[PDB]
Amino acid sequence: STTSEQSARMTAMDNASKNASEMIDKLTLTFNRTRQAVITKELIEIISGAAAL
Amino acid sequence: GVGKTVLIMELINNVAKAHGGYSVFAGVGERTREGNDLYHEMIESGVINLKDATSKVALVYGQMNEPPGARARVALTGLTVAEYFRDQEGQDVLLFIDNIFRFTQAGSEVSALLGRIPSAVGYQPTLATDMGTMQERITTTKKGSITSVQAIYVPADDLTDPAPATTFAHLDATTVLSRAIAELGIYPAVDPLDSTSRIMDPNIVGSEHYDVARGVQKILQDYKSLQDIIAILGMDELSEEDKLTVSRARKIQRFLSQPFQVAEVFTGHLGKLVPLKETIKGFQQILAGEYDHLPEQAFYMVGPIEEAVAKADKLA
Amino acid sequence: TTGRIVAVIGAVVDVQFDEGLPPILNALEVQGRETRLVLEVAQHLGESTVRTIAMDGTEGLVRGQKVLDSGAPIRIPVGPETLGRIMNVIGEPIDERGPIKTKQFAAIHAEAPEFVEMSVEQEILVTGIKVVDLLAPYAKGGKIGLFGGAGVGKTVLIMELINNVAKAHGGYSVFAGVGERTREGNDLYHEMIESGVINLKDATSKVALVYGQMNEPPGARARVALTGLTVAEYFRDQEGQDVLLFIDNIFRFTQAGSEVSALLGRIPSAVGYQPTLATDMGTMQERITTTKKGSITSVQAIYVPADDLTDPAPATTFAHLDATTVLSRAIAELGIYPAVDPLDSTSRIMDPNIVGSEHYDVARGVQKILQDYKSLQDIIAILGMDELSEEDKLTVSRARKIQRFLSQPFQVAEVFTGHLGKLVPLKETIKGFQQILAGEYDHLPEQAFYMVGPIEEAVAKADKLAEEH
Amino acid sequence: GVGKTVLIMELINNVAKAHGGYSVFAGVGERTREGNDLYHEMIESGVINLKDATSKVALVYGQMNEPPGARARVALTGLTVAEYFRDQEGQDVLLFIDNIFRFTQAGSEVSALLGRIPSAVGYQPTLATDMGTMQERITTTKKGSITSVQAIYVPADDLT
Amino acid sequence: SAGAVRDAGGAFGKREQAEEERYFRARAKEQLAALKKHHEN
Amino acid sequence: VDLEETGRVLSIGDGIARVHGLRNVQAEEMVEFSSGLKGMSLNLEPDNVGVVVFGNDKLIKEGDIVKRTGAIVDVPVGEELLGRVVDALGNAIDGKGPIGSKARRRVGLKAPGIIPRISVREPMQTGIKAVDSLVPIGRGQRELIIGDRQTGKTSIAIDTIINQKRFNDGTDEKKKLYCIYVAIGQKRSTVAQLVKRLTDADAMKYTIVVSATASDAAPLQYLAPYSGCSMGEYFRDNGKHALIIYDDLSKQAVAYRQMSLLLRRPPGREAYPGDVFYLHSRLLERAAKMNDAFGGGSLTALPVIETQAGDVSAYIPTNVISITDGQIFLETELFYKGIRPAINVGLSVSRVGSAAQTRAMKQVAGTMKLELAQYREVAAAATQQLLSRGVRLTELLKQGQYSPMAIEEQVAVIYAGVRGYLDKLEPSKITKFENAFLSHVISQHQALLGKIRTDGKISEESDAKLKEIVTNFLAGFEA
Amino acid sequence: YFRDNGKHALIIYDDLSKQAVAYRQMSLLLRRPPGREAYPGDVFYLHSRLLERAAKMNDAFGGGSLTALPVIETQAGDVSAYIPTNVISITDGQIFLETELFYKGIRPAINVGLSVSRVGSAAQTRAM
Amino acid sequence: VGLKAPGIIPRISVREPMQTGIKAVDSLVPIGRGQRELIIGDRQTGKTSIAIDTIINQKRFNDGTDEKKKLYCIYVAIGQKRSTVAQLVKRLTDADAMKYTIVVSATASDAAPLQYLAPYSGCSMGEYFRDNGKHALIIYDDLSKQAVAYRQMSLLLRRPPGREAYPGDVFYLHSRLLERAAKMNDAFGGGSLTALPVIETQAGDVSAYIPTNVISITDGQIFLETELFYKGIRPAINVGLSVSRVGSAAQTRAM
Ligand SMILES: Nc1ncnc2c1ncn2[C@@H]1O[C@H](COP(=O)(O)OP(=O)(O)OP(=O)(O)O)[C@@H](O)[C@H]1O
Ligand SMILES: Nc1ncnc2c1ncn2[C@@H]1O[C@H](COP(=O)(O)OP(=O)(O)OP(=O)(O)O)[C@@H](O)[C@H]1O
Ligand SMILES: Nc1ncnc2c1ncn2[C@@H]1O[C@H](COP(=O)(O)OP(=O)(O)O)[C@@H](O)[C@H]1O
Ligand SMILES: Nc1ncnc2c1ncn2[C@@H]1O[C@H](COP(=O)(O)OP(=O)(O)O)[C@@H](O)[C@H]1O
Ligand SMILES: [Mg+2]
Ligand SMILES: [Mg+2]
Ligand SMILES: [Mg+2]
Ligand SMILES: [Mg+2]
Repeated sequence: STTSEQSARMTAMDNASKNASEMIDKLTLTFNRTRQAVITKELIEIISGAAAL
Repeated sequence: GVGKTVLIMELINNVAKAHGGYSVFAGVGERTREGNDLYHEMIESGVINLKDATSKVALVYGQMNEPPGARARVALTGLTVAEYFRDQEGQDVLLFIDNIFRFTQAGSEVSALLGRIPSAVGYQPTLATDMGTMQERITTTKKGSITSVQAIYVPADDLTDPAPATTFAHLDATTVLSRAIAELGIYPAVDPLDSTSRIMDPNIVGSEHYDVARGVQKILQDYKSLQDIIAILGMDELSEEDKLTVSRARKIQRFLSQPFQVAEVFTGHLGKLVPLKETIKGFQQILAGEYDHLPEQAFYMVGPIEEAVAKADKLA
Repeated sequence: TTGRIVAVIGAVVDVQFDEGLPPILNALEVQGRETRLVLEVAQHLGESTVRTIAMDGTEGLVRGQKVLDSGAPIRIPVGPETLGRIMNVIGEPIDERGPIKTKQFAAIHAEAPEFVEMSVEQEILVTGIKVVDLLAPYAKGGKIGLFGGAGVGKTVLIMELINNVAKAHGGYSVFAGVGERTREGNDLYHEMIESGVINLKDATSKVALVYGQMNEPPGARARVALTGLTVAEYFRDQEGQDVLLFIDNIFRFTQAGSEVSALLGRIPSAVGYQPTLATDMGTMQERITTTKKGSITSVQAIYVPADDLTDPAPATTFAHLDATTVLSRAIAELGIYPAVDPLDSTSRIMDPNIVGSEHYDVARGVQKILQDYKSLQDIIAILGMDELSEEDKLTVSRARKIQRFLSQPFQVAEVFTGHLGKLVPLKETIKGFQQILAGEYDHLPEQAFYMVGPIEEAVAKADKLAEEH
Repeated sequence: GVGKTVLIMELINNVAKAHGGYSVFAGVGERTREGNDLYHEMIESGVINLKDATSKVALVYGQMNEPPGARARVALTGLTVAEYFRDQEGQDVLLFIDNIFRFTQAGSEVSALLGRIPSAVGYQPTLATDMGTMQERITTTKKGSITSVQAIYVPADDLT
Repeated sequence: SAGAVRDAGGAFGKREQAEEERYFRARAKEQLAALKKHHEN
Repeated sequence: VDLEETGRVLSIGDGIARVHGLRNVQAEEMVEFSSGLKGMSLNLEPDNVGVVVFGNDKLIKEGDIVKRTGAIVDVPVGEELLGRVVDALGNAIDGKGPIGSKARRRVGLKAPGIIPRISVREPMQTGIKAVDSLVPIGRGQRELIIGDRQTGKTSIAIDTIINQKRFNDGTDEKKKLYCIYVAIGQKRSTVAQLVKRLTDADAMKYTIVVSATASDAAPLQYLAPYSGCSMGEYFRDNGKHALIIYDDLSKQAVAYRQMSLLLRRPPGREAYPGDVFYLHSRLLERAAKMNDAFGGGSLTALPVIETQAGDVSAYIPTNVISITDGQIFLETELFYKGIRPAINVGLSVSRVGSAAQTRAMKQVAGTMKLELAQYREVAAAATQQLLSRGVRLTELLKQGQYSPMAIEEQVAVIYAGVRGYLDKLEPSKITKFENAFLSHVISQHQALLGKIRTDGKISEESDAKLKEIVTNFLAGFEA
Repeated sequence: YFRDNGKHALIIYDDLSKQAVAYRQMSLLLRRPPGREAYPGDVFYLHSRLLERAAKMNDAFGGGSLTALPVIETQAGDVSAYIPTNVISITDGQIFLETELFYKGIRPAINVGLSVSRVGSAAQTRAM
Repeated sequence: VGLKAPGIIPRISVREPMQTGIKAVDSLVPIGRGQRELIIGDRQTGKTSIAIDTIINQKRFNDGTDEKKKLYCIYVAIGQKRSTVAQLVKRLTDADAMKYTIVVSATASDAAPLQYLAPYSGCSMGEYFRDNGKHALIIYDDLSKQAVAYRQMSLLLRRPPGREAYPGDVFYLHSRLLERAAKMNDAFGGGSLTALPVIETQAGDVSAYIPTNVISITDGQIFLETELFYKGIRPAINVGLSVSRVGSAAQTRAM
């Protein structure tokens, strides 16, 4: 029972780390898109402010 | 490409045919071939008669091939046609706009050239007032009545964008179409934890309609909360109470899907028109736990609850 | 000399002169008004014209309206006559007690104390708060900052310091209301009369009051901080005595600048702020300091928009402070008050040579176990408490007690909590956490340490809970 | 820590040895310290020779100590040296650019100083054209060719 | 960095704080019984 | 043509009239065009005057004659406005003739200073179980109703207004509270259903409605909240008490932005003006509790904010949160679950522990406050008392629309849940339990409810009487 | 020319992404108000008027046609970006290609779930 | 203040070690004379404490007779408060370090142009030692506040702004400053100027605009974490991320 339980933990934790890595890859791309959007948006506020003067 | 044009064609197919008064379609900044598809389809059905003078629909078009000034004012043109029937004649009109975003989108293009200081996300500063004066005209007065089903585009799947965000205030009922729901296969891809209505109230629809409706939205919310735990750990680490919540939620998600009459050509399945009373009974049985023994795919793309059980009997 | 108003756009007003052109920061009296209206000169536009900022409402002003130059900047009453009296940005009283019969006057704008005038005396200031005195203790004369988001407990914390320190302090004090709720100013005014700090019947007051609340225009809120510290500058320089300078809120000074920066003609900086955010804060903050002559122990409340400490306004202020008290919302929602972050509050005097090795080791020991507690919480999320080892279970048990033992019911916040207020001594605080880290109260429950005074009451509360159970 | 400069020197040597084509190293906006390190390593290896005229590299440096106007036009200077050996001598030339990000950064800085309204992520409106007009000159022709080994710093480890 | 799970305030954070509160609600009841027996005996 | 008093239009577009002349005009002064429309001179420049048009600017051509009113922008105020739907300027728009007002007050007056104010003593009953018990509102206080679209933000305001009937029908004059609803950017169909809902509940006879809809121009939407506040100040100063609902300040900021950007004023954060904090601060500060020397009355403010996707950390929301005393968060998660009103008990707070709840509610609410807090930690072995009790109490916090309860009635329904007469009962049956229980106590036990109001607390006799009612009602309910 | 004179023609814009950045350059140099990803307000109108010209003419107008195959480059498979969604809302179907399928050797790498063509389905052989 | 850095020929690889007197630094992240090593991290992580201890450590060499191993220090305070610099100068006086230390101070009260120039002024003072066969150390504390001062100056002059409202040539600001710090060969004097720039990261964000620029300029960096500080690791130098490419060669064989 121990050897069966230990192998299942190994497999369950392997899937957990692999599924977590899959979500990190998605969030990494979503982060980079939002990172660029904030840089672009905040810059347009400054240019609009300068142009208004 | 989530399914607004398919949805609005279905609503015209369902409601506009079974209606005494007139109808008005307004093609604002959308595909021109869809106008050709719609025009000939309405001649085929009979709602637009060429020989007789008994046409039930009035068409107005300023499509995406037109310049901004045209697309910015064509929404008002088709609006004025519907207002005549409301004010002078006093008829129940069915207005249809696709797409109302193109009115606001056209405004931003001319706004730049009109010499104005740009607002957030490059939009015009007069976004609320230009939409306000236009939208406020579309309403049921004391004499006449107008029912408007407006298709609304969402830039980059962002509901917080100024154009769609401002539109929410001018609506009695909303229908948010999610991409994630569409990509799963659930059509129509209407988000159940986002779409809302003002007439949804126990005083109007009834306590049975209300309690069942919020029961569906409750279990879907509980299912959405456990997605993080299922993704990392799994279904095995959830308790028996949670397992039942997930199983029913997936079946409720699939039973929300429905085959459309307009989608008969695309999908191949026959369209279904589920009555009001039978809709409530279907979900109520699933919530109480009368179809836990059945599989999930039996609920996928069916009309009433009877056909869901019939589809499960086919499988063995 | 006289000037005519040529343009009026919001708070900004342009005034043209014919010959006698006034310098920058000069007060301009607008003629033909019911109430007094001072305009401060900001820029010289050219062609004998200057751009000013209004210290009060600009409605009613007409083009070609007469405006007289005062000659000097905005000068206000200073001395013992300001004590027990509320006054405006421009110096006028607003407590319905007639004019302020002051002897000396003082301009709100002045050069900051030079490098040679700076002091280096770092003496500890015992507030009576467990979290402050242990982890981030304040210095007598140094500058104290109270960072916090919306409703985390800055105003309750500063009034608790006014309650504990100002009463025990023999010298004078100054409170500067800056862009905050007038309701709070009304409550603060009557509370000090009850406790007997501000005296009406006779002249024995120990607190001066300056107020420019959020009902006031941009120009008013941008200058009350200077008006407030100018009163404290008199009690520092002229009178050789210690002074306390309470401010709430100093964010509204920097905010007020951005509200008119666009109209003055500046290109907007990052996060919508003015480009002069560092220098406008610098010239203001550097004046609030302990010179060789006097000593101002300042306590500034700092608003943090959306709990965002990376925001320019709070971020720039960190450099100006000797001791910091960063309030957290996550800690506040647990029930821990004051919601002071034990792993985000530092002080210059936190040194084994300054406050002793027993103070330093225990304080750092609390921060070590609380930091390790966060690392275990990540492991607990997946495993659970039961699966952990005895060494890790012991770390969490002691840490959670230390988290709750940091909490303390204030005397000012009796109506909010319900419990009676406390005030723990310095040696009682140090001994309390020392015994918990050593492991002398492992048998006692964690609930007994929540919201108590010294370590004695934690044992006394454990008896009440034992009887009930 | 990965033998970058050694690989660069070998590609110079092997192309010159086998194909008989000279090389060019355009130092675009990197550390002047690194320019000193490479210069002496090339002398140590033998690709540069101070005694006789048997050198295989023509160095063209414009490092981060120089203004954005200079840094933006350094790649073109080194490119023009490589264009001689292609167009006049009919060789298979090897053009190194270290690194291409600094060419892009300098173009962004020059565009900003002129007062042109910036594009996405603070880059210049003329991002594609500035890169296009330089990279299109690096090609095979009837007379010869220019192969280019360009170092790339990906900002924030973001390929998008 | 450390303590990132509870800072996010997601399903894992709420289940983590609920787990801690459960465990120490049990240990609180055990320790209060220990104080009962120590006080009496 | 006198250039001092009158002036000619240079340019007109997007509701911004640049006027030549008007040399004697004041800042924020009203002006009349030749067509009949009214305006407001905000930008005073050397060569021209930037005037904003109240209403449709399309009648105004170039070279039109702009007259002067010779007064700062003001609106009529009094008791004649009660039961009348009006626009931002204070004109009637319900077809019930002109207003018979004999007084006018300026829109942009300063808020009461430090001396006129006094600590908040009197209670402001909303008639909502979740609000009055957990997040009590006092008179002369600013309580934010923040939340997402379609989360019952307006529903709180209507139930509060309808709850004032029991006070206004009574003989006591100081217990009254006159309401002032202000619509900013809402469509007329929403406001038309709103006024009828008040008319059906006999609520209009003590309520004013300042309607500034989306069809109306941006200057009217900008002005409407200040006009309504001035109408509330009439009561505040002259003894009486008043309530005002800004619905909503988010759409005002959009209108104020549009107006400002078309006046060529530079954009700021998210294209908003630099002083959008000053916009809402000076409006809300006017809401206060006046002392007996000045009058004794007060003005209670209930501002509304719409958050995008539950983002309370956004620009305009964070500004209003810092201004107001307390806030009431309405989350969409609780809304879709069925918990209506969807008031998040953890995040929502009210900075006032005065006589707002009264002694009766303070006893029952105090114990409910702790048990729900204990529940919320466990919700996320022999310990199902805390878990069950919390779920039972959460069901009692539900409340149907247009059914505001008295303070004594709310104590009765909580008493059953707190003492543990719903523990063995099923969670789904609590809605039917409370419906039948509330109807039962109101129908027969009027003396019990009356004695709780008279004594102001749950007495030993009333506690024993309540025990006999709930225990017998429970046994009857179950089979 | 072919479309109007009763002849069928195909056109391939490779690619409209690189056209959009070119038109963005012109607009940013014109100092026009930028929006999403610094693109001007009429980047939709740019591609809309182009693609609409691709149509099927009836027998009355020659009986010709113009078929359009515009190309778009997505960054990291982000089909929800600004420019892709604009071109998706113009065209009568999409053919999405994945890096995952292409890397494995499954070529042509076509995402069957996302790729659709309902208009072209009607114009298909009965054998297929 | 405005001078171009040394070219390719005058320079040479870094050889002589620059002893900070800190175990974690001198062993794992060794610095050399002429190198540019960034001291980066959040507020209250001990950035300035690395610099101050480095200055105090030079007393051992400067009291000795060996001229080659001496090192003249320079501390450039930018946008700090005067009471902090007063405390700082006291500490150097107590340790008998001031006798070989210059203290350039552009505090918060000072105008923006002075904060902009202070590093370049301090650098030019250090260049004198470099061009006379002697060795100098310079600490820019901190370059983050210089960028804010330079931003204020450029914005008020109506120069076109770039990312995060900083001017177009914000990268060039720190590049031309840091490039001047170098190691001269024997033929050009033999001296050196060692730079220790300081950057304040917001919430541990190393990929922010100004930090990313200065990280890409310097020869290495010393990352300091708030997590490591409170755990007990003081100085809180993250060994994993902190590196020194140039100074590994400039290190005693004993170490
Ligand atoms: N307590 C409740 N019980 C049942 N239904 C409710 C309740 N509260 C609100 N609703 C329903 O929710 C709908 C939306 O409420 P409401 O309009 O007050 O929210 P809102 O935030 O003001 O929305 P918006 O401002 O977008 O109009 C109403 O039409 C109503 O039918
Ligand atoms: N090696 C160390 N051992 C013990 N304490 C230290 C050590 N280094 C620094 N500290 C302490 O950490 C605190 C912060 O140090 P320091 O001011 O150098 O950090 P900083 O990041 O420069 O701060 P700021 O950025 O706010 O100026 C000081 O109170 C100091 O006593
Ligand atoms: N009810 C539905 N059933 C099946 N597929 C659908 C349905 N509605 C939409 N779709 C799919 O979505 C695609 C685009 O639909 P459309 O209405 O044109 O979206 P949009 O209006 O966003 O452009 C169709 O080609 C179809 O495959
Ligand atoms: N020491 C404390 N004890 C209990 N509650 C507190 C304490 N400090 C603040 N609070 C809570 O926070 C609110 C007051 O916060 P406040 O001081 O106004 O914060 P801020 O000034 O940052 O807005 C009160 O409603 C109270 O419940
Ligand atoms: Mg469509
Ligand atoms: Mg406060
Ligand atoms: Mg509403
Ligand atoms: Mg420092």
